[PDB]
Amino acid sequence: EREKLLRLEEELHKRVVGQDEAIRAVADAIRRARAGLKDPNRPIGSFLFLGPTGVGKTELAKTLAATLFDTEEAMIRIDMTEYMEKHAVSRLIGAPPGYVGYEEGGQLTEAVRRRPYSVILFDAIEKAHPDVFNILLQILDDGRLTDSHGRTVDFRNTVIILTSNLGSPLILEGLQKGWPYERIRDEVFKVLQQHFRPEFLNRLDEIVVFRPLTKEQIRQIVEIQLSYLRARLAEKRISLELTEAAKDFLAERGYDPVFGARPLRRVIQRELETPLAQKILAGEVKEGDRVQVDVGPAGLVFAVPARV
Ligand SMILES: Nc1ncnc2c1ncn2[C@@H]1O[C@H](COP(=O)(O)OP(=O)(O)O)[C@@H](O)[C@H]1O
Repeated sequence: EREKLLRLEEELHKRVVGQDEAIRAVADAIRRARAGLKDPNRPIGSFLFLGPTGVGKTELAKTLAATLFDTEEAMIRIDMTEYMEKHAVSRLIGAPPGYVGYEEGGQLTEAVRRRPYSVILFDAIEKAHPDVFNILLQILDDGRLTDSHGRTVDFRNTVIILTSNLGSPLILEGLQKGWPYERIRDEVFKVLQQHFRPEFLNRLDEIVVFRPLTKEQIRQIVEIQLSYLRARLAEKRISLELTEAAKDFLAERGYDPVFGARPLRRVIQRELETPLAQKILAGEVKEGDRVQVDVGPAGLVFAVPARV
């Protein structure tokens, strides 16, 4: 186990590209919980994830779940977009009876109740009703939260990861030489205190900051994401060898500055998977080929080597 903990950044980067500054902070925070220098009555981790969207917030969250608890299923997501009113609370903990399916339970509690070794992701944390924070704050004090039926749900074995892009438009400046390692984590801290109570922020083990990806990185994701496709082709002994520009073509169409790498997968679907099929069906690509994918003025181009 100690081998996993000391090496924690390697095991994480296996799926998460760059963000070393982000990755180090969570791996140091986790090393602190284990080894025993924390309050035991607190979740294994609480982190504020700040940065743009599409740049890996969730990836890390899934990865952290996969590497820390043996699976990406070990991660409960709650979107704070759908919890913005008085009727918010009653979903998270399931606060009837009488009121609809309380006999079902509350989804935060119930999820944590059935799967206590998990990673809980709250997105858009700013959107939540100020009433929701009290609930989340007690979860960080005692590490324990009583549901509506008087079942106390035990969060002490979890990792809580909140996301927001409140600090983003003032992190796109840091990016430009000006501000280096810290100073962004710190100047952004001032904008958070303008939205969040300090009783909440000082429970958070860390506010981690997530820089945008650069065309050399997008490229690296571009590769990882073919994996399934590549695997699936392999069964037919087909290889899929790309070209530098071809990679760049993907990224270009696949990376919205405000929606990060979110689009790319479908992009790959539309620009690469689609035409590929025609050819495979049309017999342009036979079983057992080295496909040479590349760019053109009407999009990607596929060629095969003169057999032999
Ligand atoms: N650092 C990263 N490492 C690997 N893949 C990434 C990274 N950042 C983004 N991606 C890719 O982008 C897609 C969505 O990323 P995601 O974490 O959902 O972004 P966000 O949550 O910020 O919108 C994933 O399918 C993933 O493959």
